[PDB]
Amino acid sequence: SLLPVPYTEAASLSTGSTVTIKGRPLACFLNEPYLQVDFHTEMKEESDIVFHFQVCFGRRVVMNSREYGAWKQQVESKNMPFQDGQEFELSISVLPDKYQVMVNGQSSYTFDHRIKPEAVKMVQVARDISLTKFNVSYLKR
Repeated sequence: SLLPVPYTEAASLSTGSTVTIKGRPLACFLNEPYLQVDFHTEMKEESDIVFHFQVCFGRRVVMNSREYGAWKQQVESKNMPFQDGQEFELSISVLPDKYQVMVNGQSSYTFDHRIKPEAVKMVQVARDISLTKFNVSYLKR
């Protein structure tokens, strides 16, 4: 739709920051579209990933970090608040100890910090969605 996917934006995060995403899957859930949001330590896409969030719509969610080139311990969830064929609003809040992921206003996933959020320099949104809104909040010290 409005914003090109894969979408890449330089970013800084600390406690109280929020990344908000509005979009829509490009396929019905039977065809298993994916959505990926990655918080990178550098602008280059091969850089380390502080927080990797990957949805297989209708099936499962996986979260992980990539540290010095190597994926760490995968966290898997079968929580699936996304709705087949619907636009979604996704919010990722930086809390003191974890990321909190809200889907359409409802807390749906969390992920404890493995690397300080201050290491993030870039956010990338990719895979099988159209993206109409992307915002990183920058209001707090």
